[PDB]
Amino acid sequence: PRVGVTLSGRYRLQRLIATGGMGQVWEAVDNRLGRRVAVKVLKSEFSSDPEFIERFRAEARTTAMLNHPGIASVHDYGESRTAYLVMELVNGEPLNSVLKRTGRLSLRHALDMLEQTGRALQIAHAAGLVHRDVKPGNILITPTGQVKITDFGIAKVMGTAQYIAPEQALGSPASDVYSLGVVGYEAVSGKRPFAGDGALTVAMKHIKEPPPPLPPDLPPNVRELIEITLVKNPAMRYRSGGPFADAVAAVRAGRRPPRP
Amino acid sequence: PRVGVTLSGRYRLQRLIATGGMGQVWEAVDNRLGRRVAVKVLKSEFSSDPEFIERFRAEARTTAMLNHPGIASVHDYGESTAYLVMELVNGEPLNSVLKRTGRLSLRHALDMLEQTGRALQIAHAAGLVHRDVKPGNILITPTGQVKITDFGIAKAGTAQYIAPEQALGHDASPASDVYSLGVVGYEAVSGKRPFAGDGALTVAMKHIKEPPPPLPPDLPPNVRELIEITLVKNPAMRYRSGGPFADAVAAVRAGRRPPRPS
Ligand SMILES: CC(C)CC(CC(C)C)O[C@@H]1O[C@H](CO)[C@@H](O[C@H]2O[C@@H](CO)[C@@H](O)[C@H](O)[C@@H]2O)[C@H](O)[C@H]1O
Ligand SMILES: NS(=O)(=O)c1ccc(-c2ncc(Cl)c(Nc3cc(C4CC4)[nH]n3)n2)s1
Ligand SMILES: NS(=O)(=O)c1ccc(-c2ncc(Cl)c(Nc3cc(C4CC4)[nH]n3)n2)s1
Repeated sequence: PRVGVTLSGRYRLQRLIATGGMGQVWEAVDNRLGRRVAVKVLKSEFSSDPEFIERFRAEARTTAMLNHPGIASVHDYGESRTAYLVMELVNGEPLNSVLKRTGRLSLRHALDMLEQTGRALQIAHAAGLVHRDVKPGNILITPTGQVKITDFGIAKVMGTAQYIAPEQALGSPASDVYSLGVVGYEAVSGKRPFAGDGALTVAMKHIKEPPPPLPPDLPPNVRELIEITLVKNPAMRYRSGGPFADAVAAVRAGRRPPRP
Repeated sequence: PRVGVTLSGRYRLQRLIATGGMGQVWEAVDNRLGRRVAVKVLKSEFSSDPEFIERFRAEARTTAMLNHPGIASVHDYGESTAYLVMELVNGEPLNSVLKRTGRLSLRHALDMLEQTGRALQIAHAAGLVHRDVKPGNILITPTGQVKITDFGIAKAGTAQYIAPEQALGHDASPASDVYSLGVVGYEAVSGKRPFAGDGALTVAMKHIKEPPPPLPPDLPPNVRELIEITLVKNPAMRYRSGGPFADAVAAVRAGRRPPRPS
């Protein structure tokens, strides 16, 4: 769609915020409530296909099950036909753009935003859900330092391949924990663990190859925590975002990260 | 607005949670998103009156304007009778909590006071005054989270918690909400409201002229001071907003004296 488009005679679009996996994120107005909201609309070509509509209907129902200030909230879902998902409008920048300008984040910043993400993901984990795509691009950062987990689009290309779980790369809530570890690694050092020219290389590295060592400037408790999340076996790592967030909180207090 | 009823063919009303002044609070189901929501429906008596319809539309718009975990979120607004789709909170009004407990422990009372201050500061920063802060409007979850509700009489029942200036027909200000919260604070720590009597006029006149009765000597002085400052009759000599109030509570929690309002 374009700027002047009023979805179902209520949601008048304004600015195009981003262009995600299958849908476009839009800055919009609710004519009934008179408030600014974010609207996710399916791309012109995907709006015609029923496999892309039933994948988008799933994102709506999944996100609406979650209630946490660390999860971009869902208000509505409609079809005008253009399938749209009405959400909480967040004044933030993705961790994608943050780490591009800053390289890495300070020990205080990284561990605050890691626990924030774990406490956010545990809400999704306790409901029996798995995000399946935890990456800086799906983590929004407001100027007040608040994390907002977005895009549950594939909840059960090189983008997902850079932080993919080894079991997923082969064919669970431990996977979101794993991915967040890879996210943590990049945020604490300023360079991803597995890196290559292609997507299939980075994904194959995640299975057979062991993660490269972290810089020695990093404390032992932070180093250990990244290594417990980055194990090939999904049993040898934290079964959910919560036990992980609990282990992040220990490293924040000066303590060691526990064994799951 | 009867039980079974499915609003706009989407929101099935299940259980009447509460009955306010303008409308009813219902535990409902969003058949579209497949989630359990709370629906505020206009009382059938007022459902067709234009004065109440505008008052309900304003409440819908005011609440939707606020985004904070300590305030119950707005999802949708419709007219099937007007209805307001909101976040479903598994909580209990401070009203009923205090009826069972009598008085909250200093640790709990100060935690609920801080949370309410922080939540109201969002509305105050937006330039809105709640105008009806009372224990019945403060939801408490089993995890101990405060959820602020009912912006029905908010400006850009009341009697027991009304601010002196608010009783004197003065313009609304965030300091008025600060006073009302101090009345909730006085009640939470002592198990008794400061001003009493049959008839609202007496209670309202007590908020204007009568000084609040002394708090139990069993209480810490840092706590007693915080309540005493918030209950000043002059809003200029009181905490400006929910934020400054919450900061003074944070100082008391840390075992310090509350800072003097700016
Ligand atoms: C303070 C208000 C909201 C009123 C109070 C109700 C009254 C009737 C007793 O609610 C209690 O609040 C405390 C403090 O948050 C909770 O403990 C947890 O507090 C946490 C806060 O840090 C954690 O330490 C831990 O989960 C505690 O158990 C209780 O589970 C909850 O029942
Ligand atoms: N979802 S995505 O495609 O990963 C994605 C990529 C980039 C996104 C982005 N960037 C900047 C801002 Cl200011 C923003 N605001 C939002 C977004 C949302 C929710 C509806 C998705 N609420 N507020 N969003 S969102
Ligand atoms: N708003 S009121 O009339 O003061 C009022 C009095 C009592 C209320 C109450 N009691 C128990 C529960 Cl479990 C509950 N849950 C809610 C309610 C909402 C909607 C209204 C914001 N979300 N979750 N609400 S609400």
